Amino acid sequence: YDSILVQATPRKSSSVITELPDTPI
Amino acid sequence: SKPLKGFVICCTSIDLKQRTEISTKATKLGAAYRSDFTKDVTHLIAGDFDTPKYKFAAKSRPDIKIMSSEWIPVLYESWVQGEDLDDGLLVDKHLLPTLFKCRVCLTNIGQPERSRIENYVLKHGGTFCPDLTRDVTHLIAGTSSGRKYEYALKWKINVVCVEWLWQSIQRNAVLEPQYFQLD
Ligand SMILES: [Ca+2]
Ligand SMILES: [Ca+2]
Repeated sequence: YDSILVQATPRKSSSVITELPDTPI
Repeated sequence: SKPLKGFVICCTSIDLKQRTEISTKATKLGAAYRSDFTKDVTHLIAGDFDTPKYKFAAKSRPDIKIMSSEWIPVLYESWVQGEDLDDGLLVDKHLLPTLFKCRVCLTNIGQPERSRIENYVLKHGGTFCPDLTRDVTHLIAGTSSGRKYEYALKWKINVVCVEWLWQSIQRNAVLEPQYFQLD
């Protein structure tokens, strides 16, 4: 039975970048 | 021939790469795979308890087994090495720990109750937290007062009575906090 109880977790949108990380040491 | 015939496997909070690995190896073992949580799911492989899929299984489908992420890879490796698989299919050895990823703090509970609670949290795969920090997932509060309680409210941390712990243990799943709210 293929009735959907809970939908698959959506792939997250690209999301606009708001922060660029400190350059790793 | 097909060890997992009749199985219907679904994942929640598993990274796409490991999901594809589980999907391909479970199908090779004879299981069916579902991306949606469908009525015919039998086993839910979970990497977190704080998801709609996990919450639905915990709320309404005790027949579904909640599995750790390494179950299918371990089972697949044993089969592909030609080892003989028993009837249990290693399911019981790779049940997700009941309190996986839980970080449990307490307040307004005496001794010896504090020591017993810590014992059961650790025995069921959780972390015990003497101090309240922002990454605590559950504050068990004997009454609704005191600094731990007030800051749990400020920090939006679940505050539950101790029955949350006993009934999660008995249910073999993390239960949602509103079922165990104080007052
Ligand atoms: Ca896991
Ligand atoms: Ca109880």
